[PDB]
Amino acid sequence: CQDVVQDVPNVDVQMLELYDRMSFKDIDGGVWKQGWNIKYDPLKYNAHHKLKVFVVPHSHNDPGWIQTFEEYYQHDTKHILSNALRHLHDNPEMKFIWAEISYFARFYHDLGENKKLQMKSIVKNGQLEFVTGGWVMPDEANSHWRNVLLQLTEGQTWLKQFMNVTPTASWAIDPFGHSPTMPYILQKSGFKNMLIQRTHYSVKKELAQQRQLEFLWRQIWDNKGDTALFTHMMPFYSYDIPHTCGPDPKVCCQFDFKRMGSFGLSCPWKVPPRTISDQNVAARSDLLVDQWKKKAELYRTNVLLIPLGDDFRFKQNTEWDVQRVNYERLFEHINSQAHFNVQAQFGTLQEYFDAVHQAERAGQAEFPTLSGDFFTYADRSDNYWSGYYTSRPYHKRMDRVLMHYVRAAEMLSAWHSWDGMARIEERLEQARRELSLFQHHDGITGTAKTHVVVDYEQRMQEALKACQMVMQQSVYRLLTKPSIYSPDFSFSYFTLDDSRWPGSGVEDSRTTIILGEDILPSKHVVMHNTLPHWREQLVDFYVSSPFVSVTDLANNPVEAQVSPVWSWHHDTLTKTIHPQGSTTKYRIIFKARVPPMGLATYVLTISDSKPEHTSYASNLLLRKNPTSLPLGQYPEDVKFGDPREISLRVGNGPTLAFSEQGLLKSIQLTQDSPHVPVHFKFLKYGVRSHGDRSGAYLFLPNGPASPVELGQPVVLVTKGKLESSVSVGLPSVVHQTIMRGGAPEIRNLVDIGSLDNTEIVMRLETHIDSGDIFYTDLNGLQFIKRRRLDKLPLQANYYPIPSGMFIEDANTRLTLLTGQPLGGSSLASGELEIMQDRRLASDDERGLGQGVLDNKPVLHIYRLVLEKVNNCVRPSKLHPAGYLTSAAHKASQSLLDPLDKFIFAENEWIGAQGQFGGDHPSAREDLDVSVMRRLTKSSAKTQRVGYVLHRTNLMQCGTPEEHTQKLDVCHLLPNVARCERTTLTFLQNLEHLDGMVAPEVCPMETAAYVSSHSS
Ligand SMILES: CN1C(=O)[C@H](O)[C@H](O)[C@H]1CN[C@@H](CO)c1ccccc1
Ligand SMILES: *[C@@H]1O[C@H](CO)[C@@H](O)[C@H](O)[C@H]1NC(C)=O
Ligand SMILES: [Zn+2]
Repeated sequence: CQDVVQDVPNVDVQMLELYDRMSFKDIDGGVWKQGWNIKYDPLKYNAHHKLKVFVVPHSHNDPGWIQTFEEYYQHDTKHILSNALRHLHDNPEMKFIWAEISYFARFYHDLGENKKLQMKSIVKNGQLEFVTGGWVMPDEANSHWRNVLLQLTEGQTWLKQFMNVTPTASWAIDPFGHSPTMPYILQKSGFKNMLIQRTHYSVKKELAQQRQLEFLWRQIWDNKGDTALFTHMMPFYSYDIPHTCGPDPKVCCQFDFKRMGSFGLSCPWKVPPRTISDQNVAARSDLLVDQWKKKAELYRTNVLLIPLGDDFRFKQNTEWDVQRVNYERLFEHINSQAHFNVQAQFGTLQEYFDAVHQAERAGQAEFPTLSGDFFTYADRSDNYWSGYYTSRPYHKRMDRVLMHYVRAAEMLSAWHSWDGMARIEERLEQARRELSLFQHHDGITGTAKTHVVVDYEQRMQEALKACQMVMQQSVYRLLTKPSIYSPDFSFSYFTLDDSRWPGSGVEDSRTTIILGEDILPSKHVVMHNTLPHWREQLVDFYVSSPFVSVTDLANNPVEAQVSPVWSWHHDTLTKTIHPQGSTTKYRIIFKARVPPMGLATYVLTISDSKPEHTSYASNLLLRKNPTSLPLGQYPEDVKFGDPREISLRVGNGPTLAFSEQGLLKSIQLTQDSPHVPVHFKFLKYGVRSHGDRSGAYLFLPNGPASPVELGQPVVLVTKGKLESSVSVGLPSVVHQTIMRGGAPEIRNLVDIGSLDNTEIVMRLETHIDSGDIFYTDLNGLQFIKRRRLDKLPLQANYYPIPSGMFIEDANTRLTLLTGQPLGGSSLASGELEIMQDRRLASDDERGLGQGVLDNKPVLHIYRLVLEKVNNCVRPSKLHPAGYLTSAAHKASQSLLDPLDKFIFAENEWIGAQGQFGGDHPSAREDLDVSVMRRLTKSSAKTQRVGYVLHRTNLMQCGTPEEHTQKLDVCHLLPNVARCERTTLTFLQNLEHLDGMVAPEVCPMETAAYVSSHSS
């Protein structure tokens, strides 16, 4: 195993180092506005060294943006694909690349057999080539790596089955900035090349000057370079035709033959395209070849990529003709005029890469090595695209919830083979596809129109319901005596209970367990643990009486706590935000202990009075002018008092102090230790009143944030033996700090209401001497060092926070883990901040054509981990990575993959069993079974089950935590007959494994295995 901590990789370009050195000056470079006037030696090219030019027709098809997926499919994409089929069939030298398999699958399944066969033939023959082959072309900022893999696998599995192809070149022309998580997954999915486009205009200029636009992109910790993937960065402002032929868009636009008038298009540079004729072809070729030769100067080989396309291009028959015929006339002239020393043709992306590497092998170029990322993107001036790290935060959080329900549903149902009548494969396919669709760079990014956002939400809601149906059928099967098991596949044996989604105060949707002497004495509940290690975790249920006690299925008493059910209401009468307590339902909380990848059953039982093993929380309402708060049968009266500082400690964990406004002020780790200043504060950013306006994409604040005026907010303190909390009703935010004996959990119920042109930020203020350094994660996969740069505007120092961020000095670290991707930064030493929501009246001129005024209440969740790190083995000051501790990693897992909770629906569960998976290996804490997926239907003689295994890297801080069992996924199911290592998409076998044993993976590695079973 490579050491990912102690060896700083030696690379030609390291992006944090490059950032430190660059000036980022935005000067007018001429026709290439963000570059310089390119010059070339006309004599570079000659009879023995020609420029080989590949013109690659393409059509960027967004799976939802201004229209829904289906509206675009009906109005544009079905015609593009239909006419591609006809035009490529009829013109054998014409070529076309296709990226978005969600659309291609929608189209293909509507084709007659005659046309399916024509389509297979133009793919087989190389005229139509798929690039990447994902369901979509995903966002790279907000997306979790698990879901990037999911959507890649969904599209590539479809391509292998129906088109018999697996792309090895990736095409990512539109995500707003780019992440090294992409080459990481792609290189472990068989890819050999990838292309990116949207990177900061200063980076394009800098890399172009050094001919470093093509590079071997390796991970920031990778000393050897085995993760490296060849990458092509496009050099110019856009992937459209004006910005892809060469440096001067006034010239390139004359070669977009759709822009002549009848198509309702024109050239902003005021010179139209002209049809190519025998009389003008020489002149036109001399303009175009000059553009090509200038572009060629920015790259190292004599092979040149010229994309030819734009959004939803190549629709009309007349458009296919006008592009193809004019380019054929140019190629014929250019290729026949020796003085140009060019050979130009239509080509595919793979053709371009193959020729580049032929040039490399011929010794004509060596490519530089690069590590780091390409955030935060700016396309011009100070227009940094950090706004979309937060836009539509409700769906950003929904993404993480569905991420987990997909994994759990696929896992739970993988243990058995299911009859076709069970509709298990059917429901899982719908769930995977709706989640995969939302990875699109207008989905999770929150940059689609209101009605399109609604479509994605409805689609995800259907996916959640599909997951629940699969999960609960699976649980009933796994925990019922087999000779009693009698499934109705439409029936709800269990309902899922989820405490954090949509969340209290977002949707009243949790069911109460209704118990009573005259109705039902007891109720079975079941917890599922998707992680491959034993887990204890507090779980809570709503119940109809405070007098409930908990047992396991051996009837052992389990300690429980009952609290009230509290909801916060904006009282239009008193103009206050204050809590109301239920008089009919209560919360019961207890510790569930669940096997690795397993299930555990508990029983809740009512009695007429306080049970022995159930305690009751006290509740203290702090506000001047209190009124009574009756709580039904709840046995402890609520106490009242004026606002005041408070301190709490659960178990033997940290002691937290709060301000009289209910916000954290300090954490004391142990009985002896200092009360370390850790202050939560809410602030607001506004919008500029002159110049460019913030919108869905751009963050353009009118200065540093200003404190939210809090007034005298109402504070609720609930204190229990198992769980305590402080909750406060702030303007736009009900802010809750929850304590269960370790790192606190923070929940924010965020309702920005009608505050237009406002972004609400949550900031932490500490005395950690972090300087200008902070750490943020990429796609939930790795933590990258950031350096705050005062030479850049505030918005440029915002980065994606897809799952976590931290600051540290020599002794102390604070980590904030998230349950949803949001934007954030560290704008001064000792600070962390993370945006909660943003409501923007204006459009930001990127094509969306609206502000963001469709906000809705969202429950954001966090864990907050303050730790001593002076004893940890940390990377050197020059290493570009950072690593979590054990506690912070577990805290992240608690947010993203909690225990699932199931309530038995019927009155009696005959044949119920107490546990499943007690004999599953409890793997080392840095290892996860990220994916468990049965890959065969029940008719297959040889069953196959796929696993994706991910090992993270946790700091060594002198806490052994030792003795664990080896996890061999190939023996999780009986009668194993074969075990293979595969690509992460399961589509290619890489290694046949001795003794049918899957080896565990190295830190920061991810592997896939498929076990085969003869049963
Ligand atoms: C920023 N964008 C998005 O959010 C979409 O994904 C779209 O493809 C892309 C914009 N494409 C450009 C054209 O190349 C465009 C710009 C304005 C209006 C229409 C399209
Ligand atoms: C699938 O593709 C491979 C590529 O080499 C080929 O050998 C095989 O015959 C193809 N299967 C078909 C044509 O169905
Ligand atoms: Zn796009």
